[PDB]
Amino acid sequence: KDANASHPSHSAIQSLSFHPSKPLLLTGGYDKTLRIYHIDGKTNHLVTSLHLVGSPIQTCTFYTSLSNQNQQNIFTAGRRRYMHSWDLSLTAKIEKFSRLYGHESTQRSFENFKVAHLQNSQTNSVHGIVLLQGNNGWINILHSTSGLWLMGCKIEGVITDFCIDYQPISR
Amino acid sequence: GSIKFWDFQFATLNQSFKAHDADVLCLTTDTDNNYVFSAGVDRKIFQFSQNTNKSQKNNRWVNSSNRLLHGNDIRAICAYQSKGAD
Amino acid sequence: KDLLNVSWLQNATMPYFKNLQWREIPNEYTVEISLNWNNKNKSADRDLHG
Amino acid sequence: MSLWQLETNSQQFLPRLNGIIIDCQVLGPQGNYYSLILQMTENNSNSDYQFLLLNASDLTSKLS
Amino acid sequence: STARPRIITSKAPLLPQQTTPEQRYWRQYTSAQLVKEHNSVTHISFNPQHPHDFAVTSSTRVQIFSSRTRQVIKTFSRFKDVVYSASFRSDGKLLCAGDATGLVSVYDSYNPRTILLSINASTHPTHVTKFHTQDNKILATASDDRVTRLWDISNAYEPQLELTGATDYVRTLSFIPAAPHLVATGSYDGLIRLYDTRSSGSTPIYSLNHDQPVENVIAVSPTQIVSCGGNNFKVWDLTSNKKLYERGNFNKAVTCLDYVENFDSPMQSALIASSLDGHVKVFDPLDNFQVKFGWKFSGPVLSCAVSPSTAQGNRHLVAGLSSGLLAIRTKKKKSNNFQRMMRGSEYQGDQEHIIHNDKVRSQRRMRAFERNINQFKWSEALDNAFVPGMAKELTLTVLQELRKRGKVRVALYGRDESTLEPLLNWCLKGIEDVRSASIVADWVAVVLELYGNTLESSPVLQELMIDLKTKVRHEIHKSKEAQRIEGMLQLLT
RNA sequence: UGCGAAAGCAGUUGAAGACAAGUGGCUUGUCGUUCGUUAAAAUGGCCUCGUCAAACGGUGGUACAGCGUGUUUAAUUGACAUGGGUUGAUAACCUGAACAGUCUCAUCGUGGC
Repeated sequence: KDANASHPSHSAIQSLSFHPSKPLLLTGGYDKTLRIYHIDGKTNHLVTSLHLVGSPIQTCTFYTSLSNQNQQNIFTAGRRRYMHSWDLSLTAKIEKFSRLYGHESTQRSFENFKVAHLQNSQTNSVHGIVLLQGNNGWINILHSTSGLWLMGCKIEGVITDFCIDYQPISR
Repeated sequence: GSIKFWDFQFATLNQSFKAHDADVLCLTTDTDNNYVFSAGVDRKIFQFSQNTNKSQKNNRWVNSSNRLLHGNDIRAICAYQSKGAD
Repeated sequence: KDLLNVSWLQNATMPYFKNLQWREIPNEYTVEISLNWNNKNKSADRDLHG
Repeated sequence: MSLWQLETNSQQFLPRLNGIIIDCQVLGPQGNYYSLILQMTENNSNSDYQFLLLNASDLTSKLS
Repeated sequence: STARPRIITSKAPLLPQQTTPEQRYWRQYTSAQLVKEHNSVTHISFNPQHPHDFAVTSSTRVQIFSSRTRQVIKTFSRFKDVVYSASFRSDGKLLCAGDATGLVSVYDSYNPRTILLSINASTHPTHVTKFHTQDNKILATASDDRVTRLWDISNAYEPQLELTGATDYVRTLSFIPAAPHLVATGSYDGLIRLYDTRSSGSTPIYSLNHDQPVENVIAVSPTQIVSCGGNNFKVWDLTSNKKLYERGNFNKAVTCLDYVENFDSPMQSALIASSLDGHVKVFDPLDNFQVKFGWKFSGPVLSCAVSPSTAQGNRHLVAGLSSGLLAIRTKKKKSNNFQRMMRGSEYQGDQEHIIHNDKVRSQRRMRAFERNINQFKWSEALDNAFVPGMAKELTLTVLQELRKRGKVRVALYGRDESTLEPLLNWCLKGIEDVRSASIVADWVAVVLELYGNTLESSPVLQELMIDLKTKVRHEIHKSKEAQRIEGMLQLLT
């Protein structure tokens, strides 16, 4: 059965992500709402649905940390200078990231982000990073809980896309 | 006003500092490249340092200091460093 | 005896329950539940004016 | 309250905090809260401190 | 953390004769049109139903003007003598005009060529003709025969009722706006008679003694009616037969009245009055018929009207003068593929469980002095004060913000001759006003405290200081003589 | 500092010790030192979260100014893909899934654009 057949979408579905563990599918598009569907075979029902006014969304991602695997954030963003982060609690507590900590000129839209894991490499402490693709060649990497700008990576040309690879080292 | 440091192989930026308020006309370095001094039309001389062992093993310049000594501009800067002259 | 526990699903698959004294309710009884339909997301760390 | 990015020496500010900051510190395991003590020194007749933590994400006063 | 408080514009204690909401609303009736008529404009009525046209009765023609172009759309010229009254029916479908030969002729409106019926009333001139306001098929015509007549417009041969009883020159009718059996007529002997039409009709049920010869009687409530005649107008409760207000705020005789209800206004009701000396005034029936605004015109104003209660467009006040001209013052009022790609941008969360809203409201744009005070550019804020296009309260509020906030001296430190002349050249103008002169005093005192040597060097601000000295001399003569007047009426307590 | 009224009316400003500089002393100046008295400066300034346009309601002085229209005594709607790239010493141009249900376009014909 078509997953959003239970509750129709009012726009083109711009991004789409499953949960890492739960049977949940998050859809979202330019009608500035994001919907979670409990999927199964027969009856894909709608878990919950949050309409962010004035903020059409273009990328929406389930993040789930590696330390305790108990956070379950949803990071979502469109052609805006902010990016929302909903903390899943089953009212809804969402926060807004809107500060590039000195780097606002090189990041004028939070559209193309990706969420990934990062290790401290002096402790064995991981934390999530969001990675924003900016204007010149810039990728602005920032913390997924505090929003602090961690580092930036500039390529030479027109940055078009990027991806995240991981490689294990030891135990 | 920005001062950028670029890895030569891979031809790509390592770190950018937003140091001056207007153009950076002239910049220079010492012998062992523990410091980079820089100056321009906003008439301050900035010093970017990499002298710490952690700075040298991490290749991380820091924006160490900044002095206001000139009256109008700085169009030329140079450095000499010897046993009895630095 | 005198106690009736009904079940439904509040979100998509999570069961919610309700106890009822079924002997003293009327015949055509319509249980009312509070369920999110258009409610403005009132954050606890912010007043209503944003 | 300023927070200095020590890589590029870049400040991020939070400017009108109804008291002077006499103590500030990061708090969480990932550093998601800042706790502050604000001394509120418009009255000179008493030392009246406001305790204000705030989440580091959007810099909003969670639990003043 | 908060948002930054806006710079509050310095408001002083209010002076007398402030701008009331009533006079702000009635003062935005502007862009006057003066149309020269062939003779004195005696009557003017408005279309009720699409309340957007008005008929002006000049001599021997009646012109319907439109309320969007203010030109004559249509005109009625086939009268033999002076046409006197011209009013629209309550459905706005046809137009009656009483004529100086006692021939009421009713055409249909918006068609001057089809005269629908010509009631031959009295041989005397018929001076007022109006349809019923409740009923549609009865027309009340009073004439210089001292008798009004109610005509059924089906049987237009004999009048269906003949309201006599008045001793001299009945010039006005009116109908009472809830009881449709009740006709109040007004004559040049005073004595508003009023008649129940189910009775005989040759005797009024009572009579209201306006002492002056009345010129008009209108009905405001279903209960109270207003009669103008002579220098005043009086209002009469009709359930109790009794006068309860009288306003005599004119010099000459009040010629006409009309009344507005429920229209878009601070005033919930408005009676305006036109009075043969140039003045038309508006009185508010809710606070005891007090006058709120007025217009003065270039001659004796003979008749006036406003747009009716449901005008929904360009709103008009018209006044026709005895000079033979007409004055109107109005207040006015990408691809289908791309849209299918960008479909959802107008949804606003209807079927959605939670609806989050944290888009902050966009506030008013900051002026340059306010953003410079924000950016702590205090000398630049003083410079932004003394540009030419700045309001006087805005220059005052940035002076007061720099005075309270930081330092006059900081704002004045790096100056010289060419950059102080704006400040002192404004201080010449600001020393006259009461609200500015304290701030002007301490700013001039500080600038002569810390620029006493530039006083010696530059001669072209010495003369500015001398002009400032004579200004403070004039102002101190004024502030002394005000204290003398204060004492000389303290003596009279 | 005390009494006061918002004016004013009475009182001042010592000692010890340590350290620094200058020329063991002498001079000068300090004190995260004590006892007694009611007693200007290190170039170093305040965050993002959406602008623009047009109204409307009160408030001051109707073009001027200001506050508000999320609920209020009252009173608001609308545009824009809130990006990227090239010049530009703000704009123009290019660009992202940007023609096409009232189907759009091409080409060959037929009849009268």
